[PDB]
Amino acid sequence: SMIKQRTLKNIIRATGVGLHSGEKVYLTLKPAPVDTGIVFCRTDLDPVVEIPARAENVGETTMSTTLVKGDVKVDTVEHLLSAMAGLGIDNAYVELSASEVPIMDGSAGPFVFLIQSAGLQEQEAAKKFIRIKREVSVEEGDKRAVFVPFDGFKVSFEIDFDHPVFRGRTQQASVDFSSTSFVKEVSRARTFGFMRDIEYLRSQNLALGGSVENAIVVDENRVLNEDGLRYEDEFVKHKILDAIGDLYLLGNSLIGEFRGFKSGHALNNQLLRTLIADKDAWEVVTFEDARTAPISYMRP
Ligand SMILES: COc1ccc(-c2ccn(CC[C@](C)(C(=O)NO)S(C)(=O)=O)c(=O)c2)c(F)c1
Ligand SMILES: COc1ccc(-c2ccn(CC[C@](C)(C(=O)NO)S(C)(=O)=O)c(=O)c2)c(F)c1
Ligand SMILES: [Cl-]
Ligand SMILES: [Zn+2]
Ligand SMILES: [Zn+2]
Repeated sequence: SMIKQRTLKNIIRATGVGLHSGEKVYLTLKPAPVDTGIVFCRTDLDPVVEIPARAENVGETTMSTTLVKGDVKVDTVEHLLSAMAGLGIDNAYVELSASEVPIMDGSAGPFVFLIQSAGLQEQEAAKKFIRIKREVSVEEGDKRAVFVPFDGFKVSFEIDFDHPVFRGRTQQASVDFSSTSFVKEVSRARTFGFMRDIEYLRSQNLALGGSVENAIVVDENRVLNEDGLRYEDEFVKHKILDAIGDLYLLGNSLIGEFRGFKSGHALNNQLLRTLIADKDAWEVVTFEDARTAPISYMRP
């Protein structure tokens, strides 16, 4: 059959804390109708404030991707959006009782598990993809983010940390999702930060909730997490996870390839804004036969 839009089959609930705010937050994922997209809702406010997870609503990009509307914000959407992109969720309401998505274990793993436990539901409408037709590149300083045409979905990333835990390590990775599993090889990669910075970050109301329980905490010459890493290249794989979530602010899955060099949330969003504006570089496509498409999804 055609590749169909997907929503949630059952309501999902999670409790956690914001990485940056440290605030306890209740998260509720609900089914939504066709062509809704992913919409965040601050249900602690009355009336609620609803913010579509779209590039035009990105307001701040310091230490996370932040959605803004009116006077209010939804912080740190990127790991949840990465899970939703990886599983092919088109339509959902994401209710939050506070300004920041819970960090969980620092990865997209817990979201992926909660969603796959509830199950997905295909809907009677064709799933829309954005296909890259022309290269689109943005740079600032030594940072670069590029979309190139590609029959599939592929993400590559390079980091370059002048730090003894990173020098001599795997700081480049490329993941082609026709041959590598998002769930198994990307979703569990945790966020990371540096112990040196924590007093400074907290002085700025950043990382107020961060610890070895929800992040890889890197000290001057060692990783502090006594239980170790999930992947030898967990740092760069997390940057790929971040990129997938930031890219999903396009509002549809991509057919194409992303390459990032020291990119971060700010430049990811500048790439999306440039792509959207460069309309002859992309097109919206659907697939009447899942068998012939360049991307495939597991059963809902
Ligand atoms: C932002 O635009 C995106 C476009 C596509 C994907 C995407 C689509 C499908 N799949 C599943 C592949 C596969 C069944 C799998 O991973 N099973 O576990 S596979 C290796 O068997 O082909 C992915 O992973 C990732 C995405 F994340 C983002
Ligand atoms: C106990 O000392 C700590 C020091 C730092 C952190 C920490 C963790 C994550 N982050 C966000 C990373 C980043 C933007 C991201 O994952 N965004 O989605 S990243 C990898 O792209 O730099 C931070 O800023 C800071 C911590 F928890 C504890
Ligand atoms: Cl052009
Ligand atoms: Zn991250
Ligand atoms: Zn153009």
